[PDB]
Amino acid sequence: INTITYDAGNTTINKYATFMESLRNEAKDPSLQCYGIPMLPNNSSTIKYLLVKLQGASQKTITLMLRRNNLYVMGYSDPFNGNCRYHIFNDITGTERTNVENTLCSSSSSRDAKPINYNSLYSTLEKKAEVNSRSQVQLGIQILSSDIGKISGQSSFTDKTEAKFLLVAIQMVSEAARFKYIENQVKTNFNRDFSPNDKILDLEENWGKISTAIHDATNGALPKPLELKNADGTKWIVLRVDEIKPDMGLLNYVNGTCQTT
Ligand SMILES: *[C@@H]1O[C@H](CO)[C@@H](O)[C@H](O)[C@H]1NC(C)=O
Repeated sequence: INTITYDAGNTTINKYATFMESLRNEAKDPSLQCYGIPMLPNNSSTIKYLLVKLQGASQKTITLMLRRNNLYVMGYSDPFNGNCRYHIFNDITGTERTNVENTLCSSSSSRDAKPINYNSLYSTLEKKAEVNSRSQVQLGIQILSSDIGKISGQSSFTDKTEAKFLLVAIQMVSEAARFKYIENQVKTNFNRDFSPNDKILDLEENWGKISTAIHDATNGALPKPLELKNADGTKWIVLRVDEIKPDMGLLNYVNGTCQTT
């Protein structure tokens, strides 16, 4: 397993761009692409996971563990009282839950559990964060850095604080890797807090559908119109791969053959 590192507390646009490229390159199957967009591996690859080590306020760190097959965050660890403190979502099942603990903490000599007492669905995180929608949760570099400090090394924090941290980190790491559009929103707003627009949220919700549509396209034509949203919330109807391609960073794994270029 490899670790991609990113210091959100002392950074620049160009450093975040490099981080995104590194994350995409570690996540993707080296051999799979459709229409020149790299695709994630199936769930039976030899290297199943990846670590993303984030640094933030007061140089405190959190490590995210991501599944390569779909880039979902499985849990995170923080240095706490000399221990690898591992936090896993409450629906991560049996032996994979064992694997997440062992993967997060392998080089560490001591560990302690602090479970995430909920699952990773956006609806769940929004409920825990006490917001109507993650549209209401500002994103940004400084926010990410500060949120890291509210969790890492802290003996106590509320589920709300955690869920807001997770909304920010999941979108700025996994969703940004999946979507160049979302990466570009971060970079455009690099020096400020921003409210994610309707296109960010819509892309996040439709990644699977988009990945299927692109994979199953013949000579660039999507089998059915894809109903998405523009940045200002208006309806965006996509008919061909080239219309959506510039927004894509990674495709979800989809079995079968596709036009690779
Ligand atoms: C960021 O890091 C650079 C290089 O180590 C350092 O010179 C600078 O003071 C840091 N920025 C701040 C204000 O933390």
